[PDB]
Amino acid sequence: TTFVKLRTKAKMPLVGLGTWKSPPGQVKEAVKAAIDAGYRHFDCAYVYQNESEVGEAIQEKIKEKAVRREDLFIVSKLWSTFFEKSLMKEAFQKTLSDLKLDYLDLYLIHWPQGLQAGKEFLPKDSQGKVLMSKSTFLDAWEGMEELVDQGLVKALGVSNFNHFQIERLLNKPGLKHKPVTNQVECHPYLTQEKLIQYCHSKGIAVIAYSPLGSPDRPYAKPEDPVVLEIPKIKEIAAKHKKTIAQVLIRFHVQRNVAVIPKSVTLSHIKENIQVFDFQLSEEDMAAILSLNRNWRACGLFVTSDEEDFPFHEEY
Ligand SMILES: NC(=O)c1ccc[n+]([C@@H]2O[C@H](COP(=O)([O-])OP(=O)(O)OC[C@H]3O[C@@H](n4cnc5c(N)ncnc54)[C@H](OP(=O)(O)O)[C@@H]3O)[C@@H](O)[C@H]2O)c1
Repeated sequence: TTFVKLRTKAKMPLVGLGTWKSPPGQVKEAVKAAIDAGYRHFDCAYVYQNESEVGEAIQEKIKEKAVRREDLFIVSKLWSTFFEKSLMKEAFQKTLSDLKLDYLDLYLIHWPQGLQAGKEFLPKDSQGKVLMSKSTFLDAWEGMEELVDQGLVKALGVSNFNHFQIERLLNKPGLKHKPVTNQVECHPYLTQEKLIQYCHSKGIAVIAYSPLGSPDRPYAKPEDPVVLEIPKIKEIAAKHKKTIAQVLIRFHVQRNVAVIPKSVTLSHIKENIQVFDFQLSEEDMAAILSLNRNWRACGLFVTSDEEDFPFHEEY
C-alpha cells in the first residue's frame, strides 16, 4: 500500500523526500528528520551538489540503528554532460562516493538531451547558446547497464522522457536492462494521464516531482498557475481534515505513482508523509483530474529546438 512494486519486484516507497534546491547542511538535517518521520525513499542528483550532505545523514541514521540500508530506496541521476561512458563512470563513482553507499537502488537519466562535456552543467558558447553533446541517452544507457551487471545499481530509469523516447529505449538493439521508472513533473495542472497509462502498461513506474508546483523555483512569474492555491484542493482538504499539500501528495499515491515532495522545513517534512490515513473519493479524484491544462514549470526550455527535446509531443 505504501509502495509500488517495480518490474524487478523491488518495492519503491510511494512517498519520498525530494532534494533539489535544498541548501547544504539544511539537507542533512532534512534527511535526518525525514528518516525519523518514516521516509525511506530519497531523491538526490549530481547536479544538486548536495549528495555529500544526504550521504552524511543516511550514514548517521544507519550507524544509530534507526534504519537498515536494505529498507532505504536511494535514487540519484546521471547529468547530461556525462553521457560518454568514461565520464559517466567518473560521475557515478563521485555520486556513490558522496552518498557513502555501496549501491544505488535506482539510477536515472536526468534529462534526455546530452550536453557538451566540461566543468559547466549548462555549457554555453560566447553568444550564450547552450552546447549539446554527440552522445545520446541510448549511449548513456549502454554505459549505465554495466553498473547493474556490476551490482552498483539495482535498477535503471529515466526522467523527463516522453513515450516515443521510452519506446526507442525499449527497442534499442541489444538492450539489457529495461527502464523501471520515469520521473516526471506531475500535479493537477499537469496530471500526465496518457504518460502514466503508457508507463504502467510497459512495466514502468512513475515518480512525480513538483507535486506542490515547485514554488521555490527561481523563475516563477505572477502569471503562472499556482498549484498550492487551487480552489477545489482547499475544499477536498477541509473535507478530509488534511492540508492542501497533503491532498496534492495523496493525489499521486492513490494513483500508485510515487511522489517526492521537497522540503527542508521540519513541519512540512512530517506533514508530507501523513498521507496513508485517508482516501480521496472517486468524485474528488475526477475533480482533481479535470484540472489538467498541460502546464509545466520544470525542464531545460532553452534547448527546445535541439534534437532530443521531449516536451514537443503530446505525451
Ligand atoms: N528534472 C527532474 O528530474 C527533477 C526536476 C525537479 C525536481 N526533481 C526532484 O523532485 C523534487 C520535488 O520538486 P520541487 O523541489 O521542484 O518542488 P515541490 O516539491 O513541489 O515543492 C517544494 C516547495 O514546497 C515547499 N513545501 C514543501 N512541503 C510543503 C508543505 N507541506 N506546505 C507548504 N509548502 C511546502 C518547500 O519549502 P520547504 O522546503 O520550506 O518546505 C519548497 O519550497 C525535487 O526536490 C527533486 O528531488 C526532479
